[PDB]
Amino acid sequence: FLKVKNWETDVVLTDTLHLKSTLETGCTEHICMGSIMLPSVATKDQLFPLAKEFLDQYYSSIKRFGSKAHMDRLEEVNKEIESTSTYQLKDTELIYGAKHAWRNASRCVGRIQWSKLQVFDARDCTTAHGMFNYICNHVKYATNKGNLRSAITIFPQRTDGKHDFRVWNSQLIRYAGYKQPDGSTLGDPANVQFTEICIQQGWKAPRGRFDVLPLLLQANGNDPELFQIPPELVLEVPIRHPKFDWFKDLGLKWYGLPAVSNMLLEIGGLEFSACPFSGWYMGTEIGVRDYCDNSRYNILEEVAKKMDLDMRKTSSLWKDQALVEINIAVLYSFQSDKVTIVDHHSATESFIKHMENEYRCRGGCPADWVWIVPPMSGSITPVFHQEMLNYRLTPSFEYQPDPWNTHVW
Ligand code: HEM
Ligand SMILES: N=C(Nc1ccc(CCNCc2cccc(NC(=N)c3ccoc3)c2)cc1)c1ccoc1
Ligand SMILES: C[C@H](O)[C@H](O)[C@H]1CNc2nc(N)[nH]c(=O)c2N1
Ligand SMILES: OC[C@@H](O)[C@H](O)[C@@H](O)CO
Ligand SMILES: [Zn+2]
Repeated sequence: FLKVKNWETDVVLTDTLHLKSTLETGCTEHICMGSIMLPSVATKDQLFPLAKEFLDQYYSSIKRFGSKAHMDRLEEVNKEIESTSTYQLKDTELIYGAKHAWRNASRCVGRIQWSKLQVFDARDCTTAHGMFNYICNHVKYATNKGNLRSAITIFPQRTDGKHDFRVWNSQLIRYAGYKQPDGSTLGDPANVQFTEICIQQGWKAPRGRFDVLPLLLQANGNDPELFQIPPELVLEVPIRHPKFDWFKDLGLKWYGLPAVSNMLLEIGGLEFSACPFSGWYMGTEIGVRDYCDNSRYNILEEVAKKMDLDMRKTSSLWKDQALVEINIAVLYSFQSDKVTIVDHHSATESFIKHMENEYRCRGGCPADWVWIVPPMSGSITPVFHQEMLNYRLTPSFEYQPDPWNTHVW
């Protein structure tokens, strides 16, 4: 029965949800691994407790725990796991599982929206083209002409493991990254390997900074296939500043729709290796990390230059000064174009309120401070002063290796 405190408001919450936790954290009694980035085929013995646990909280959530349809469903799944050494979720159990995987995502600050999630059952898909068709429909729906809506598209579950549905892209919409003969990098340096994996598979690269990558779609373990998202479905914001007319000359833009496609969804012991999910951006992922990480677009050099800043000393804070202007520009551009976006002040305040609800109606809220606190202006947002317990609940989104490190080609 643990206690978390907010040191800006003295609000105290009591966490009992963590008792339901199950998986490992990495930490021990004598070492904390809270800042480690990455934290690290089935059998049927393993599968039933995972189905039981899941199906018990599912009927419990609709106020029908332990009774008739519950006992039937437990027996039903028990029998199918005997017969098949796997089983299939109902439409309603898939929707509950997906929403709760997001609800348990301790690194996600946007979880006040967890129940407002559109689930697309793509479990009847069989080919890369079908995957292409489902993904285009996801993009179109979730983008909603800028009025973004959250959605997940769920492809068939892992069975043996040699037949695995995978989206090889990191995000459905990501900009390309090309190295140059002179060592430097054009575009997004994060994606340079994947960009070349597509060029390998015959992609024809326009070789600019902001080239929307093609999709590489792997279906039932077969080789992955290239598909170009129709450009009309890829909504993009050109980045301008509401003071600096020279900011347009920077020629920056970003896509409106963040849609993660390399994660693994775990529902009731079942594994969905292809499950692209989308919401909207917090401003700082673009303005701070994408634009200003040294390993990414790294534009602080070229913005402070145009801001006429003393760049010879670190202590002039020219970096910080240009970081803020870059983020005023992302927000202003997105809002002027009516493309849903949230600022780190609005999102972290909403997450405090979300935490309030989760301790009220659930007994806790797993939360990773290292990831929840925004990468700029940490302590002027309310989550900096919020103590948070981190623990792993299920259903969950897990990391998974990149398919080209593992696919017997
Ligand atoms: C609705 C608007 C949403 C906002 C504003 C939001 C915001 C964020 C941000 C800023 C991060 C940190 C990302 C990073 O620094 O790499 C994050 C992480 C995450 N989000 Fe949310 N998100 C939203 C929707 C969703 C949805 C719809 C899902 C799943 C259905 C989701 C699942 C996750 C997961 C699993 C992580 C952790 C990823 C990792 O550990 O690498 N989020 N979110
Ligand atoms: N793997 C490396 N780093 C690395 C880098 C990043 C990550 C995780 C990044 N998740 C992207 C992500 C995940 C979840 C949400 C968002 N955003 C959203 N708003 C959003 C997207 C969908 O709904 C809301 C964005 C994990 C590892 C690496 C290896 C070598 O060098 C670097
Ligand atoms: C080393 C550290 O764990 C790593 O840099 C983390 C820090 N916090 C983060 N927080 C978010 N939201 N996203 C990130 O990628 C990271 N990176
Ligand atoms: O939206 C996520 C952003 O693309 C970055 O945070 C990357 O994780 C690497 O900088
Ligand atoms: Zn720890």
